Amino acid sequence: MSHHWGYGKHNGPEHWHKDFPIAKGERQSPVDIDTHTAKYDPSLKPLSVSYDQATSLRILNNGHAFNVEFDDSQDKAVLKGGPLDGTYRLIQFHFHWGSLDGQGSEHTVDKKKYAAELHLVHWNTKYGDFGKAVQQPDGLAVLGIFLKVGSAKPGLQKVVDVLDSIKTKGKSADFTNFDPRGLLPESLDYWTYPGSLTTPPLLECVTWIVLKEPISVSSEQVLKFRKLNFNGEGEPEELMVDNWRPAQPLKNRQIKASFK
Ligand SMILES: [Zn+2]
Repeated sequence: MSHHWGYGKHNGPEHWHKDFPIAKGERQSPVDIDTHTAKYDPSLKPLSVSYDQATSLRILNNGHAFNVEFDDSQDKAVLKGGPLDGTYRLIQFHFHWGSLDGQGSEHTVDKKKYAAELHLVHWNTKYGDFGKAVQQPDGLAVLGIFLKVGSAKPGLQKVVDVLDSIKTKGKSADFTNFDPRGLLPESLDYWTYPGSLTTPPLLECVTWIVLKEPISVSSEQVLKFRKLNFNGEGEPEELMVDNWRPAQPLKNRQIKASFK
């Protein structure tokens, strides 16, 4: 039901729903947006992004995606807007990329749909424990930045350069002195909705902040993301693409967008 295609089991995993008792509730997908099904929220205090002090450490490929870890022993990469439930520091981020240039980003706004997206994960520091944040509806906060193909993104070059060295899962690479400022789009608009299974356990600990301004990346850049593998080294070649699940009906998604 409601699953003609699912990332995992071809027509949607049944065992998943029966393995997680919490399936008693309603949530599968992180978000699903419609211009009509989205409610604007007042010009409350914007999201203060302070990651000029962000210190990247390492980049790692773990089968389903490739993550770059930042240090948060101090308030290096900080994100907090007005009324919220904590300060969410940046710990890592990864990119989404669909096999076809007209899919992959997810978070489809009525008719939207992009080939790629940048997903930055922030963790609520006031509980001093990432797993504790996972056990909280507001425990995490993530930034979703759509990627559109066209003009090249000079700031993206850094990660594109190292993609070939993180091709297969299991291997790691040093990735220090990275600045996320080079990833900034033009307009800073966003949607804000708590997301589901965007985490190991089937729960809604994530707060999705999806930017309405997609960044411009070039074909040469996006093509190199398609060079990554799900497999490890010395394993049957598979291309790290899509890695996303179809969006869900009003059966537990209603969108809000807090901006002037
Ligand atoms: Zn993601």
